Amino acid sequence: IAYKDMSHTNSYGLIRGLQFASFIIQYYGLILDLLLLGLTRATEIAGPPQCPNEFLTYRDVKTETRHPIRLYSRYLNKVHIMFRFSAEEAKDLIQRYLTEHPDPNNENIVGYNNKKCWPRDARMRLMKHDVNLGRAVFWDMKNRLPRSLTTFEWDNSFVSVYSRDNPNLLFSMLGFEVR
Amino acid sequence: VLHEDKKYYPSAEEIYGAEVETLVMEEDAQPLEVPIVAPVKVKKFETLEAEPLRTHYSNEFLATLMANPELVRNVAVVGHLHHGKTTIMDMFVEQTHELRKMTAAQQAAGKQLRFTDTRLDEQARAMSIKMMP
Amino acid sequence: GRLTRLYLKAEQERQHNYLKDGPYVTPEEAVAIYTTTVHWLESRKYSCIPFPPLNYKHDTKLLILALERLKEQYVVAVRLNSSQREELGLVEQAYDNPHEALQRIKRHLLTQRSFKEVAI
Amino acid sequence: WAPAIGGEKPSVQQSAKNLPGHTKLKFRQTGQAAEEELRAKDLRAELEAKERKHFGKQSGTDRRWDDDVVFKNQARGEPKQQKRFVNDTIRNDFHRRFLQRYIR
RNA sequence: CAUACUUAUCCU
RNA sequence: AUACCUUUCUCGGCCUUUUGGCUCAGAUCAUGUGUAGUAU
Ligand SMILES: Nc1nc2c(ncn2[C@@H]2O[C@H](COP(=O)(O)OP(=O)(O)OP(=O)(O)O)[C@@H](O)[C@H]2O)c(=O)[nH]1
Repeated sequence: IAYKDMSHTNSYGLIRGLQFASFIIQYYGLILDLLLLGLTRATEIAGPPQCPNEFLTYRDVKTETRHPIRLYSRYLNKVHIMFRFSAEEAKDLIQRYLTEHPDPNNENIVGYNNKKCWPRDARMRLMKHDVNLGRAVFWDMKNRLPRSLTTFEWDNSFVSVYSRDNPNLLFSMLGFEVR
Repeated sequence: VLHEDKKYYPSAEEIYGAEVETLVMEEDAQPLEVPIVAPVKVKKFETLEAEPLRTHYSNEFLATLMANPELVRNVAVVGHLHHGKTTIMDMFVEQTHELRKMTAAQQAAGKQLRFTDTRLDEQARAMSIKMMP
Repeated sequence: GRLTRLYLKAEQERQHNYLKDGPYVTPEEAVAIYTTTVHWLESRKYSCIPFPPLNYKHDTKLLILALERLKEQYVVAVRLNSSQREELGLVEQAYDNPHEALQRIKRHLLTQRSFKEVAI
Repeated sequence: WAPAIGGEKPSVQQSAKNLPGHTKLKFRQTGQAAEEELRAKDLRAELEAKERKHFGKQSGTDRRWDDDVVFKNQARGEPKQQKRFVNDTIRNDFHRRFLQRYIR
């Protein structure tokens, strides 16, 4: 890679201006998708090799509901996941999270990322079960990835919980803020 | 493996030792609006005059008239809003004191005097705000 | 210009540190990864993508798609430089004789393992 | 190789920046470290007082869903970042954050 | 005689 | 005719400097006829 009088050898990255760069990105990302999902949640989300199931659909509802990860997409390097948790599943998760990041003072909520772009009632609240389910699923999915390849960063991420005390499910996908 | 969260240098604590205090000051404690040399301000609360004024009586004359109950009357003056209280007190002041060039300054500046309306914020609303004896 | 220089100092150094501090992917992270991929691809009854065959039915349609794509950068183009003119020349050649373009492409994929300098 | 040396009717051209302004000096009053006020005190008392106050009152003392998943606990072991000054143009943290922010 | 250079001169 | 000193010639050798400082290596780098004049 040369700029003017600068030059170096690319040994590590991918050259993104390659024409087949997209194919490498999408296959490598597929590998990271299998890391996030496991070869069972992936093979259920994908459907059989003979009868694959369409983008966000499943063959059954027994297959659909077996696992927290309900809906999944990756748009090249950006992942959108929707889980639905039991309160038993959510509770186990928040436990393991806090027992892993113990903070007695309740400094959990301070650096949380939920967008101010929406009105103040309608954004995700500051409940402890909800802030903590957010951070706990972020932390549990971020543990799924070897940090030599990638991580998730909380500052370039966004979790939204829909719970008892939160009526809306939020995301932003491509330039669209959706509530 | 040591990532490209690589460390290139020791800390200022390894560099300087335990007994050197190491400070990183990346933002100011105060804004530009806090002077570094605080101006010694006239604290403009309610600005009165710097010496007992000239009256048509003395100091000891009032000192006399105080020491015997039969020549002292205590009176509060009340009325509606604006109905003339401050101005009547002011007319009393005007007849029993020495403040004529004050009056000249008043009718030159274009305002009528308010003696008991002293606080220059009770003044600029043409309103008595707190009673004054 | 200053930020491309600054980025390229950082990036030259990242490329150096990789060669010093070695592959970041651990030998038994890479093997868990490779194995997950193997078991996935085998679960999917996947067949490898073969080298573009010689008598490949789609070979010329794919090349024409390629060349359309490469030409498309030159359909508004008003003034070209020697690498853009050279590109348009080679696109024209590969439109004119698709079969020798295809043979060059397959010889490249088969043999070529060292490539020219990329400008950034 | 060699700078211009700047040695010194009068010309009647009047600059705009040379018109009267700030035409009286402020002097230090009683309360702004005036010289007669500062002989009166022991500045070493106040310095050692403030330093002791700072140095003490900074010290403060007188199976589950994730069973197919191949990697576990991958954030644990990550370094938490620190408020530090590196005197390096390109290897400090402001710069690494800057290049992270602006180059995509 | 054939390559090149050109000039507010001349066209396309 | 030789030994001394002494004097002459021939080889071997040498530093700043002439460095137009800076920036987005400052930037770009290359798509004609026809005549005539000249170089070939
Ligand atoms: N026409 C007329 N106006 C008067 C007279 N005395 C006072 N005023 C006016 O009435 C206004 C209000 O009277 P103030 O002196 O404020 O007396 P006040 O009723 O105590 O008013 P507050 O201070 O609001 O309680 C004054 O500003 C004068 O302009 C008077 O005898 N005749």
